[PDB]
Amino acid sequence: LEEAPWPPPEGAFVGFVLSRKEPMWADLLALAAARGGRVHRAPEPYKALRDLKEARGLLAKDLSVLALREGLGLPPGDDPMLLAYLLDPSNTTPEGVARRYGGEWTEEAGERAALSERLFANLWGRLEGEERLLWLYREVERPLSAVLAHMEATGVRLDVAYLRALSLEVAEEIARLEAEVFRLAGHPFNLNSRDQLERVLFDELGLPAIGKTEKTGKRSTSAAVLEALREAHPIVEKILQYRELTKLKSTYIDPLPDLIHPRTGRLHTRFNQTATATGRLSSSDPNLQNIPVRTPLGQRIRRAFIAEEGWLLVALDYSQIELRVLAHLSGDENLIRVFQEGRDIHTETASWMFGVPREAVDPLMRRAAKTINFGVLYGMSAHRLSQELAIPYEEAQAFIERYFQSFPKVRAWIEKTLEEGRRRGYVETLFGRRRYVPDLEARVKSVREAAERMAFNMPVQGTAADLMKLAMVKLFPRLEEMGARMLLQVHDELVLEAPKERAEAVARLAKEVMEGVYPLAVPLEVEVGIGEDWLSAKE
DNA sequence: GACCACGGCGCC
DNA sequence: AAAAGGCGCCGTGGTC
Ligand SMILES: C#Cc1ccc(C#Cc2cn([C@H]3C[C@H](O)[C@@H](COP(=O)(O)OP(=O)(O)OP(=O)(O)O)O3)c(=O)[nH]c2=O)cc1
Ligand SMILES: [Mg+2]
Ligand SMILES: [Mg+2]
Ligand SMILES: [Mg+2]
Repeated sequence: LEEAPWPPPEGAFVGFVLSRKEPMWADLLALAAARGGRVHRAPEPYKALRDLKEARGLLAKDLSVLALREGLGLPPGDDPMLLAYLLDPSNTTPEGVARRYGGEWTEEAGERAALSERLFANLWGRLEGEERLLWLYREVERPLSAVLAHMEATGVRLDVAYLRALSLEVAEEIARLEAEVFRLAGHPFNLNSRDQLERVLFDELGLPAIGKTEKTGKRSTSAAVLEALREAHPIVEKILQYRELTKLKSTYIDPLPDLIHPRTGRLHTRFNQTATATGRLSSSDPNLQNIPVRTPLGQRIRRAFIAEEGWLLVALDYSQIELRVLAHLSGDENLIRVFQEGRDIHTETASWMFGVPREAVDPLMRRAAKTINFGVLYGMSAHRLSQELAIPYEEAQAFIERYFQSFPKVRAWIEKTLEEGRRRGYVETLFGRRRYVPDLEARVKSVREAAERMAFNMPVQGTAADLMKLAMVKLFPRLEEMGARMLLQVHDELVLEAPKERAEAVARLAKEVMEGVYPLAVPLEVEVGIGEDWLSAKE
């Protein structure tokens, strides 16, 4: 390429180098742009940012996030990563995409700029003819990246002093548990070490081993194994409680408070847009899509996520979402009838599980049933079901049989989906998002059958993902106009932040936009709650 | 210090 | 553990 002076022309492709991967924390080391066999390198990267109309290139969102941090409204535009991911969602890294589509991901801004332009040309040409993938790029993914940038740069408030106080309390409980565990073992050991614990449990206490680990074939000490051993020795229960507290303390209570950004006073995750096989987003550094909620200590941690003073959080969550999608994809009359009648599959399974009438099902009962409902849908074995519910094997077998016989077309849809996946080599969502599954043709049954479960799940989980993404795209401009904020997406859930005076109107609006995102053969319902913290905002 | 495979486990 | 699918992070034991 030929060196030309900064600034580049309009529509040029950017390349930039960060001191670290997280845009909210990085120093902008270098910045460059490329167009028309020219490369323009910027003397002063930060000042050079004021010269761009949009971030166009590999990882566009990240530079946009950094620009937003510095008070610059630089929106992300075309990004070759998005094109590659739509062509084949195994395209997840710039290193991989470069190797596959025509260059090398280096550590130099100018080469990265030239690389962005080359890759965009090639990938765009491969997208020609693919009208449905084109529709997803222009109407969903590309504008979505703008929305995600604003979400990352805005972040979410955390009650730091609360978490610190909670730490000290949980530290003391952990000490009680480990001390009791050592007493029962007769000696101390590293309780955090599953190799040491296995020896204690199965060699010293002579407990029966239940299962083996995958790669190394050791005797498993997982929660499920321990659960099976709960009656066998008093140490087991203590170990389960220890596992829960230390998981929560080391993963959330201790690290979160140290991640508060000095400028914003808030927590800033990254919303990774090309990271899953199904079209879901992922969240990292920190992951805020896996904040605890299910156990009492977990709920206490979730409370730490709060609104700015004078504002309220609004949480909206699609009802039974993948079941609704499955009703649309499969066309099962019975399943459609369920939703047109306003019924609840989770609640109904809960009624069976606990042996109570539908009217007498508490939220806890309904929620334990959700894990059962999807486990079965996506292929859980009778054996596992019987062990999870502590019922006889043949009772678990019966539940699974009735489950599919009551929704007769679901199995037909699965069979069609797999058949089509064998011929084409890929499966797709309602909007044409593809996932390649070559192992549908594998000659080893266990491999083929795992491939099959991956394959028929993808259209369902992926269609739900498409709907959520499209809804964020439609919702975002409305919120800006109302002076409200989009903070987090947790798969089928959105968390917003609204001025207290408008929290209610924002809630109503958001609900309507999400339920009407894309009319199906069944209604989409959204549960919405409002509160001063994340826990109270989901009731 | 930084990486890794692994088992394990938090959320959807 | 197990014929659920999809993620990212943690500590240990280990290397470099
Ligand atoms: C307390 C509690 C609690 C919270 C969440 C779950 C869960 C879940 C799962 C969700 N999913 C998919 C299908 C779900 O429809 C989708 C969204 O999860 P989620 O919002 O929790 O459930 P869903 O929408 O079906 O019902 P909802 O309670 O009406 O929201 O993610 C799974 O594939 N497997 C699961 O185990 C289980 C218990
Ligand atoms: Mg839901
Ligand atoms: Mg949800
Ligand atoms: Mg170490």
